[PDB]
Amino acid sequence: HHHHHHMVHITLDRNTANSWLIISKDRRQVRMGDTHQNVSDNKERFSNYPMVLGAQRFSSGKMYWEVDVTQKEAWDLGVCRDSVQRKGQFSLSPENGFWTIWLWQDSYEAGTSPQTTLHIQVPPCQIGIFVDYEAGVVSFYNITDHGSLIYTFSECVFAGPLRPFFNVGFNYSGGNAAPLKLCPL
Ligand SMILES: Cc1nc2[nH]c(C(C)C)cc(=O)n2n1
Ligand SMILES: Cc1nc2[nH]c(C(C)C)cc(=O)n2n1
Repeated sequence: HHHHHHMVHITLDRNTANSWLIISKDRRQVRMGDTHQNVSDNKERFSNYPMVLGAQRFSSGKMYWEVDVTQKEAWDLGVCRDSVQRKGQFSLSPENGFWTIWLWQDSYEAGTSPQTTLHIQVPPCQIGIFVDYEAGVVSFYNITDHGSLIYTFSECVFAGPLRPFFNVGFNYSGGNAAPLKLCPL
């Protein structure tokens, strides 16, 4: 790809975070805490899963950012509608307002309904996310493998403003404590 030059500075929105998440001072890293993080509840917080949104809202143009996933066992990344459900159980799908990929149990999958198997030869340590609002495209790139394409959602029906979307995953195994980190431009 050659999408780096639509690079945007993403920061995480504390107010949307699940109450067990710990967001760094610079709002560029997030990890799972070992307990509730002593915050009040609010209607924006994802209740059931270790999810958080970016602060930025996009309704036009081309946007690109990169996320470090080094030594994690489980995570979800992509974009979602500003109006996605926050409370209770739900699946990650375009019908529910999400355009995501994930790692789970040694397999990478795209969040279609039902999910799509991804074919990645070089396990990624950093993921690039490209959104073309006007074209209705969300694409995922393997920065560890010279920027190779992972997956493209096309004909997307955004139906509203978009926000960067993150899930650090649970840490039942003790092997998934590592943070998600927004990489420098
Ligand atoms: C399922 C569900 N969880 C909540 N939590 C709250 C606040 C206490 C944040 C309002 C609300 O309507 N719901 N609905
Ligand atoms: C949408 C979604 N569904 C789940 N389910 C679980 C476990 C209960 C399997 C963790 C998680 O992060 N998510 N995110």
